[PDB]
Amino acid sequence: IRQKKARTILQHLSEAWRCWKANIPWDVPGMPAPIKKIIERYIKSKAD
Amino acid sequence: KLAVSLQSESKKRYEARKRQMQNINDKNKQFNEKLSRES
Amino acid sequence: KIPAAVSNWKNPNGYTVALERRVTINDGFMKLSEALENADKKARQ
Repeated sequence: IRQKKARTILQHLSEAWRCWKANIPWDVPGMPAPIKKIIERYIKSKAD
Repeated sequence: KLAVSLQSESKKRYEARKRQMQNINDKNKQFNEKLSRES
Repeated sequence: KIPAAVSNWKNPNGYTVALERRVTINDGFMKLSEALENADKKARQ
């Protein structure tokens, strides 16, 4: 399922980046573990 | 009769969803309801 | 299921959101303080 889900997911990505810059721990309750891993992966590459 | 059945069933579905809809802003309360479904 | 994204930094549509979404000691410290307290007692006496 794509159309709305994409716009939701990338907001979580951007929020994770803000949390990284703030040094706030990004933790979303009920986030699926694999999607959590994907987002953290891309946040770490952007951070590097 | 097939055309009439499709029309009437479309009307019934449409009006039932309207009755469900009728039970700070419309979008903001829909977002808050979505967050209540999330929990 | 993906949760709805609620930012603490951004609010594009101006939604008023429920407030709750917008929101042990290591033993060495005890040992350190105790040792300094005993050293102070030694000084006094």
